[PDB]
Amino acid sequence: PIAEELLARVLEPYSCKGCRYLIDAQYSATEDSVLAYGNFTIGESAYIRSTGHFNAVELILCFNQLAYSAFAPAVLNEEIRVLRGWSIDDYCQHQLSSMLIRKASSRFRKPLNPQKFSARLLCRDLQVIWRYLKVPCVIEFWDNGGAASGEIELAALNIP
Amino acid sequence: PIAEELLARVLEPYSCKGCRYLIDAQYSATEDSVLAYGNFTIGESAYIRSTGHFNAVELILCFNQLAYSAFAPAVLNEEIRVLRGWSIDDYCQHQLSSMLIRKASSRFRKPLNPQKFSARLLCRDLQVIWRYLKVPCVIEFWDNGGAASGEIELAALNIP
Repeated sequence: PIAEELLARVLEPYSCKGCRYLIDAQYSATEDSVLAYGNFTIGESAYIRSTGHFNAVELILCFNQLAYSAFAPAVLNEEIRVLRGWSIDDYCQHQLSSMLIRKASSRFRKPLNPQKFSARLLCRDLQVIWRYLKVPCVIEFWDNGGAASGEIELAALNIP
Repeated sequence: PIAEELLARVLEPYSCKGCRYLIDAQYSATEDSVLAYGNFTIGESAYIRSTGHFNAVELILCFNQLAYSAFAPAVLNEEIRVLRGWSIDDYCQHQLSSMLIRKASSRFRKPLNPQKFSARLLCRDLQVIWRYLKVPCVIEFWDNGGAASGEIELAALNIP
C-alpha cells in the first residue's frame, strides 16, 4: 500500500486542477520492475461537458496518475537499481518536464463506470538508452462489467 | 474549408470548458472516406499544472476535435453513403453519447509546439457491424520540427 500524502504530493499537479482520480494505490517493486493497483473515481470531465461514460482521454490520465504513484515509493525506497541516485525530491522535480509517453496503445470494451473502477499496472524491462529511461508498461481497467487496456512506453529523461 | 460556426457548433462541448484547440480545418469526402487538415493552439492544460510540452492526452483531444469537425460537413452535405438519413442535427445529437473510441495507437517524436501545430486526418473503410459504424482513422501532427501520429478506430452508435 502507498501512503496517502505520498500519493497527494506526487499527484498535486492534477489536484490543483480538480483532476485527481486515483483514490488509493498499492505497489510491489524489484530492481527492474514495478507492479501496482489503483482505485479510481471521476466526478466530471475537465475538458468536455459530459459524455456519460469513460472517454479514452481518461484512460491515459488514470494510467499517468497510477504510474507516477507506483514509482514514487520505489524511488523513495531505492528499489529500482537504475534510479538509485534519485531521492523522492529528484523524482518529484522531474515529474512534469522529464517523464514522457513515447508510444501508447489502447483498447476499450464494455465502457467503464467512471464513478468507480480499478486498474493493474506492470512495468518491466526498463533500460537506459538524449539519455533516457525507456519504461515499457502494461495496464488493465475494470469495474457493471467492462474493461480497457494498453501498452505504453515511457521515457524518463533525467536519471540516474 | 470548414465554416467557423459549423466548427463552433460542433466543438461547443469543449468551448464551454476553454478546451477548444482546433483553430481552423478543411476537409474532403467521398461515399466512404473523409480527409481533413486542422490548425491547433493550446493555451494551457485543463487537467494538470504545466509540463511545458505536448502531453499525449492532448494528441487524443486534438484528434477528437478534428474528427468531429471533419464529419460534420460530410454529414451536412450528405457525402457519406452510410450516414444519409442523418442531418447535422442528428449528428450533433449523437456526438457525446454515441461516438466512441474502440482502440487507439499513438507515437511521439520531437515533442510538439503546443502553441502552434497542425494535423492530417484520414478515415477509410467505414463499415456497419449493438449496431455501429466502425471508422478506422489515421492522423499525423506536426509543427520547430516534431511529429506525432496514430491509428484510431472509432465506433458510431446511432446511424443510419
